[PDB]
Amino acid sequence: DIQMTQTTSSLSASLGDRVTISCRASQDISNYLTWYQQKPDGTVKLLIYYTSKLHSGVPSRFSGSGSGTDYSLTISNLEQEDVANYFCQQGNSLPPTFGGGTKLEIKRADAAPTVSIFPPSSEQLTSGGASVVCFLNNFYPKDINVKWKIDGSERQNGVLNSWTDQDSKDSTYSMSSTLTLTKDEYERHNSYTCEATHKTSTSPIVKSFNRNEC
Amino acid sequence: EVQLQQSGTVLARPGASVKMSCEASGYTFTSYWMHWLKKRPGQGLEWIGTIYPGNSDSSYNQRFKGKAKLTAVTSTSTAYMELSSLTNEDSAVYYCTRERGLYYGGRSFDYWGQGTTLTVSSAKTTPPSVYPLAPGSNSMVTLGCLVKGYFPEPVTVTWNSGSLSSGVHTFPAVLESDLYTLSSSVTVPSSPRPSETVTCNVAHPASSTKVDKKIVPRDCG
Ligand SMILES: C=C[C@H]1CN2CC[C@H]1C[C@H]2[C@H](O)c1ccnc2ccc(OC)cc12
Repeated sequence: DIQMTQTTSSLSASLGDRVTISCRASQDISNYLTWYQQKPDGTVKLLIYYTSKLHSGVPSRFSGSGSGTDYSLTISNLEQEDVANYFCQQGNSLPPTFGGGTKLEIKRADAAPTVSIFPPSSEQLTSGGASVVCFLNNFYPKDINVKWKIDGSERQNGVLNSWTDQDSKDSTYSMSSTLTLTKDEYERHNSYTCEATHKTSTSPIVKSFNRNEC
Repeated sequence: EVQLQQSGTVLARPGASVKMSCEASGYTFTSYWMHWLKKRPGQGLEWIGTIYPGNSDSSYNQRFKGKAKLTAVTSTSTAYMELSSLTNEDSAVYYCTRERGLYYGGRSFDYWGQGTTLTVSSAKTTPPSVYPLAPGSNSMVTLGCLVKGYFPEPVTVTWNSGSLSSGVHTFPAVLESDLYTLSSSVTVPSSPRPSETVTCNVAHPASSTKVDKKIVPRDCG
C-alpha cells in the first residue's frame, strides 16, 4: 500500500484566518488525492477530489493544491463550523489509504489550569482499591505535563490520564489524572501530591494533601 | 440527499462472528460501488473491501480476505458486512461509504455512514461503582464524581438532574482490566455548597442502573 502521512496532528488558528492542512504520500500519487472533513458529530464529508476539484455543496472558501508527493487543503476564511478533523486519501493505487488527519483548534489567551485533588472516599476503600483523582480544568494551550508525587518521590505506576477535546464554549482544555492503588498501599503513605507544569506558570502548580489529616 | 445509515453498536466475545448493516437511500442502490472501512485508535483508516450491488461483484483487501464477507440485498437497498472469529484487533469503528462515479466509480468516496462500533470483549455486564469526591479544606469550589468498574459503555453523568450544565467536565472512559472508569467534575461558587445540595447522577443503560451520590464534606476530627 501507499502510505499517507499528516505530520501535524493538531493545528492552531483563529476565526477569519487562512488555514493550510498538509498531506504527504510515500510516493508519487499523480494528483489522485482527496480531502475529507470529520466533524465532532463523527460525520464525514467529501470536500475535494483529484487534488483541487470541489465536490458539489462544498463552500468556495475550500480549495486544494499539490503534486507528486506533497499536497494541501486551504481554507481562506475560517469559520466555527470549519472546526473539525481533516484527512486525506490517495486514489492512485489500490487499496485506498488515508492520513492520520489534522484536527483544528481555535486560538485563545493562555489560561492557567485550575488544579483540584481528591483523597479516595471511605466507600471506595471497602472495595480494596484506592483512587486519588486530580482534575486540571480549563487551560490553554493543550501542552501540559502531569506528575504524581508520593511522600516526596515521583510515581508512575497506576496513573491513567484522560483528556477532553477542545471546549468550543471557551476554547480551553481539561484533563483528569487518576492514581489507583490498593487500600493496603494507600494506607501506608502520607503525602499525596499532584503537580502540573504549564506555560502560564514558571513554578509547577502543586496540589497535595496528607492522609493523616482526614 | 444521498444517505447511508449503519446499525447500532455490537458487543461480542473473542471467537464469535458478527454482522453489521448499512441502509442506503436517496439514489439507485444497484448503480454505485459500496466500500467498507475500519478505524482503530492506533491505526489510520483502513480499507476492507467493496461490492457492486448490481451484480454483487466484489473485491477485498488481502488482509481481510476470509475475515470479512460482504453482501448486498437489492430488495431493501442494504449492504452487509460479516466479521468472523473476532479478536481484540477487530475492535474498531467500521464505516460504510459510497464510491464516487455512476456505474464504474472513481477515486473517491462521496457519501458516508455515521459508523458502527464493534467492541470485542469477554467482560460481563457490570454496573458502575459511584464514589463522591469531596474537597479537603476562593470564590469557586470544584467537586467530583468517580465512576468505576463498569461495562459496557456508555455511562451518563449529570449534576442535580442536569440543572447544573455550566461548569461541568466529564472525561472519556478508560479501560483498566476489562472494565471502564471515568470521573466527572463540577465547579460551583463557594456560596452554594456546603450549604445547598450538590448531587451527581450516574446512569448505566446496559445494566439499568441509576445512582445518585450526594456530595457531602469529609468527616474528620
Ligand atoms: C476496488 C475495486 C472496484 C471499485 N472501483 C470501481 C471498480 C473497481 C476499481 C475501483 C476504481 O475504478 C479504481 C480504479 C483504479 N485505482 C483506484 C484507486 C483507488 C480507488 O478508491 C476509490 C479506486 C480505484
